[PDB]
Amino acid sequence: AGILFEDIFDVKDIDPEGKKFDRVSRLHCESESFKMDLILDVNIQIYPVDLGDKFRLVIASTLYEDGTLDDGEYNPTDDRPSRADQFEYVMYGKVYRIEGDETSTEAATRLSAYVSYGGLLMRLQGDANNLHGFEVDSRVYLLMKKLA
Amino acid sequence: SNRPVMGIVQDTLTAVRKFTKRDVFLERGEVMNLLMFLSTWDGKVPQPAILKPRPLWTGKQIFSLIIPGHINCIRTHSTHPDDEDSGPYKHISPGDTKVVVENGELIMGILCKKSLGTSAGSLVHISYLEMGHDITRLFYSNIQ
Amino acid sequence: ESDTGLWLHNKLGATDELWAPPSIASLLTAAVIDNIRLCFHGLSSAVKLKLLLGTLHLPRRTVDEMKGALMEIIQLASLDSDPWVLMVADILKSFPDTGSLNLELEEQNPNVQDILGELREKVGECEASAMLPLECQYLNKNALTTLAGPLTPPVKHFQLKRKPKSATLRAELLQKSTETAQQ
Amino acid sequence: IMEPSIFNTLGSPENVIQLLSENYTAVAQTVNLLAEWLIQTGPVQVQETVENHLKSLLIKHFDPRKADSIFTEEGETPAWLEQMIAHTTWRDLFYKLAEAHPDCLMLNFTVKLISDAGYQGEITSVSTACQQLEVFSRVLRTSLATILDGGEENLEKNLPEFAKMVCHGEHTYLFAQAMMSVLAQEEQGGSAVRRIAQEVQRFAQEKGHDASQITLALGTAASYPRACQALGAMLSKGALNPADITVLFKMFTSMDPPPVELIRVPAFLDLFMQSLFKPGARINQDHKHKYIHILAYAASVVETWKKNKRVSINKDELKSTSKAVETVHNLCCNENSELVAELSTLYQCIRFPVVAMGVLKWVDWTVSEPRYFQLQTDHTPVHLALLDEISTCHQLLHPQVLQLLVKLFETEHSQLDVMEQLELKKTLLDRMVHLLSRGYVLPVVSYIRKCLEKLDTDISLIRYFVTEVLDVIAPPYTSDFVQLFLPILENDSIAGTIPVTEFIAHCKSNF
Amino acid sequence: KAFEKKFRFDYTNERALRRTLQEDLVKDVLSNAHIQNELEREFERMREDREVLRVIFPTGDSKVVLPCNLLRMIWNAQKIFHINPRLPSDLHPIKVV
Repeated sequence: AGILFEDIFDVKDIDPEGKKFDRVSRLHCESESFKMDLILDVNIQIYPVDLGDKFRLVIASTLYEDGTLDDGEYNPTDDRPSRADQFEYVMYGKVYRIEGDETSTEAATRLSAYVSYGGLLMRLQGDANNLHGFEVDSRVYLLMKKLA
Repeated sequence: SNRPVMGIVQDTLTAVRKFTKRDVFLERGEVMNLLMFLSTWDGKVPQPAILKPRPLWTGKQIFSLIIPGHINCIRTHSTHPDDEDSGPYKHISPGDTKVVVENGELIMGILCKKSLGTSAGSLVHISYLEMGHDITRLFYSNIQ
Repeated sequence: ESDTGLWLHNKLGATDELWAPPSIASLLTAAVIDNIRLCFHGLSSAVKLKLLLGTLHLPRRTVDEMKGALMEIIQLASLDSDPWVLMVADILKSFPDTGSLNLELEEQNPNVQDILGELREKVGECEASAMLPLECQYLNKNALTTLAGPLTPPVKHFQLKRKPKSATLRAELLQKSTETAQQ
Repeated sequence: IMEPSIFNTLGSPENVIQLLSENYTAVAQTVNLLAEWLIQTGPVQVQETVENHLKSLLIKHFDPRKADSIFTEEGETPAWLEQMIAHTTWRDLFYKLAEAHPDCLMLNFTVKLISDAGYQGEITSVSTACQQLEVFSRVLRTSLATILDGGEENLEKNLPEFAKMVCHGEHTYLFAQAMMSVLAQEEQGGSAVRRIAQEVQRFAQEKGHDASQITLALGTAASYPRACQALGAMLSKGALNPADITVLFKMFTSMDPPPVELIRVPAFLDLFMQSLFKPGARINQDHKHKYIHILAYAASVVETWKKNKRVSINKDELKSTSKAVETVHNLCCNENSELVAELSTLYQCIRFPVVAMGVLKWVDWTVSEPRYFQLQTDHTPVHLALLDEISTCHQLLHPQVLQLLVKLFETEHSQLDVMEQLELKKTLLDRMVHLLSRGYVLPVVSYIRKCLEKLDTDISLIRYFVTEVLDVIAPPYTSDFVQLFLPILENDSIAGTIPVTEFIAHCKSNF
Repeated sequence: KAFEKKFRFDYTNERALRRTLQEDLVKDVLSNAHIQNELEREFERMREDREVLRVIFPTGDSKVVLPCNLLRMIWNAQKIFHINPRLPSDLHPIKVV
């Protein structure tokens, strides 16, 4: 169904180094289902994220449920449904670097997925299997909804 | 000195530094207005950086549209800390001070004289080296 | 906790590090440790060690009012099979009571008795010749002498024919200090 | 081959020709022949290079694979491995072979037997010791005995190999903070081992290791909820929050003394050192009075610990140390010059020990700041004369004085002129020779020996050092001191350039 | 040590070489004595180049002015052909030589 990653995340940090940008705050979030660290840069100015918020993060290559690929072009008048309908913060970008703890002769078990959303960066570290769908130079959609 | 003799200057340079900041978010109509000052535009509006709640594009997307083809660059912004490249967040900049252009797309970084001026290895230099001279002429005009 | 065993197997099952994270305190709430009552034996040695070592970080007031559950958890650890877990359990058997640990091993691990024994006279033979605690650096002469005995003076490696040049400049800063203070 | 040759009473025909190749022919005959021939050619090195040739070929074997399924090993492998471990290169090799494939029943089962069979000091046991209880306790006994007889200098050498073993996990740390605490609680030499314990705790503090939760419960300081809860936030956060200082102030002042060792923790007093003696620390009047009271209380009172009762208190020396700390606080925070005018009382405060490391840290945060020597104009800066007085009055700070002073000596001040750079180095050497007269002999000369024989520092500074030393000292001399000093003058890069005759006359008599 | 570690191809570690190459290329590299000899000869040639460079630049500055920017060219080749750095490659080292 085009979903590369799904988790429920809790955030306990808001710009630990300091307020670098007025409209964007870095989000050091921690998963609650698996062992997974998320660094995220969101537009607080339109989607305010407070400390200790519960939000369901989904990474999907296509917003469309049927799985047909997206052309990377804006089409607001689209008639098909999307996974963006149920979630209240959707943002699109590409992944520019995958890193891991691989040695010369052992596989990476702790992968890192650096994903950029028009300059809004997101790093996603953690186990390799849940990150195994991410591949470099692939467009993905960051889907988020705030839980209670 | 095997470096470009001409580069982005004054108003355009300050405004492109203010433009490529991570906090710059453009409304739809503003994106429409800016997109048509591109002579090399393919006519396909890019997917917004933020889809919901409101469609917002970033200045990095628009400058990725300006940058021609698939030139690749890494440049260091003037306000870049030296110790950033040693500790964590080295390749995810908290200050957005590491400029990297991949496949002719500004995936991150804020642009200044070090990446658009006369210095060797800048974006205009590699654009000239990899894409002839007319493409770089269009690059200059589109930036301005 | 979707499933408690699997959730702790992800959080504390990292074989790379046997450290305990600073976020362990939010993980170790009463609602979490209460659920570990049913499923604790099936858990691995590393997660058991990291969980028991996480008891230290919790403060006194959040532990002593609910000491019974911790007493049961360490009792369940007293029947374990990993000797590291067994010995720390016999050491941590009096942690949630008041924090005054057992601080002695005379009931488990018979081989460490000779470890204690062989050092027990060697420490006496080299009492003050080994080293002096860092706390006594700050303490006054009467307090150091009462605490750990009088100081060991330097060995006279050599005699001296005349005083070094520091004496003259120290006298010069004293006389300068007094004139500038009076002026 | 040796085995695949005549399998039956012939047995393949091709293998019978293979038998002619090795058997008891050249493969065996010439082995003894060339073993005596390479010996006769020159030679004990022959058997060593032979063993090296075997050892290189040994490493290819797949030991962790085949050894797991047996599960028995015929009773600790008596046929071949038990005689093997008595060999030096083999027993050393086994440690290397274990590191390739950890987490195996066979390897961790076998290593428990060799540790007590002659390999008491298990070298390169950073990770292997952590897995096994017996080996860890044995090497801990060796480590504690080695540090106990090593004296003072070996602490620098004993720290990295020993304390790094507890970095893999905390379970290897609290146990490594248990038995020696029992040794420390006894009156028979209980100070030195608690000293190395606090040293390990401080290394833990500078390696990010969490030692703030275990050392408080280990010194039975957990008997009171308020004291433990107060100190926990201070050591975990790493700052002087006012609430914990206020409760401690109103607690210890009452007639109910806490254990004295909890307020004497070196990490806590070093935290006070950093918080207070910094020039840029601004505190209000009341909290400053409470801070100086806590330091004075932590450095004045004599207490008799009878494990259930204690009746002892001193107030006057607390007041005197409070005055000294307060006055030095005023000098440190005011910063303005009138600095020279304040030495009338500052040396009086130097006589107190608790102030000595305070001004030492203040000097460290002053001189390490660049351009300070460029801004200074005196032949000898006042701060270094303060360290001279610190060296004179006390001797416990001498390792710390030397560490700061060599930190200054190795420093390059590029902004300064080259000749003033040399005169600054000569000033630091003047502090070296001053400290040499105050009993700190062997570490300083060891630093000089390292700086000359190994490093490529300027030879003029070494020459100035030797000239000042020879002109300040007189015989008699100890054999270790002449053993250390004599190779300096024998280097011949110094001797031909200028006491020397007296020293060479006396040294030959000495040895 | 660093130059040898970063520039000498090792054909003796089957595991890591199988990690970075397709299995047929692994078999071809391991079986051939000729290929291994050519790779070692290339390494010795670049060692000679290294000592020549050390002669030319006694000051240890590696910054030189040369026509073709090889690092950016390799990056362009990676990006154009959608090279996956995680997967093993299909490139024969002797083809590179």
